[PDB]
Amino acid sequence: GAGEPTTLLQRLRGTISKAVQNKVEGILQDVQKFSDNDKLYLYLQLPSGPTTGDKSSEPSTLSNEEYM
Amino acid sequence: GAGEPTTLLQRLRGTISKAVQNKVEGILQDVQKFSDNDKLYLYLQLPSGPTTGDKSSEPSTLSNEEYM
Amino acid sequence: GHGTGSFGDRPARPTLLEQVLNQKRLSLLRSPEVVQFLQKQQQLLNQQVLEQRQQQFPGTSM
Repeated sequence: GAGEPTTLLQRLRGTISKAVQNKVEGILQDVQKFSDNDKLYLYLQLPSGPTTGDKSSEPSTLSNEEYM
Repeated sequence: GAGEPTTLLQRLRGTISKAVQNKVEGILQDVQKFSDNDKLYLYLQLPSGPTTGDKSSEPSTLSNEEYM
Repeated sequence: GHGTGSFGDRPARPTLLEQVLNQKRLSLLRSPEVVQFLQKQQQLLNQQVLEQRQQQFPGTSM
């Protein structure tokens, strides 16, 4: 399965690997291959409870006093 | 390399693509293979070798502002 | 555990590396749907912010 000189963190620390950069580019073209908004709604359409705590309706006023 | 498959947007609009999901997990594990923090800085905060700004790129209106 | 508050980079300038990296960060576990939309959304708001560049050549005080 090929060789692997030096540590991984170091082997890469010196400089990004071509293979890595390649994969990255692929993903970019993947998502870009199709619209974002269009797919956004299309995906959500699937059954997975889109509610999610009513869009996270957590409390949060402020709470801060300093006078008397 | 033969056959006549459908489009990506189409096959996707009807259902998520196995390649898309699988691919995502592929790269995800690739980076996870090593420290996520140590690399996060070495990457996002790369030292930038001898590039001199892409040989004095000197940007202007490539991508920063336009409308909306 | 969380990285200290170090001011350096900024939410802008979309790139391949910054993509895979920033993606994983938001990924948390391994959600392709989220990392996908989020990645795109981030890139959008990224370009929006950060206005044009200027000269800015002050010279006062010590």
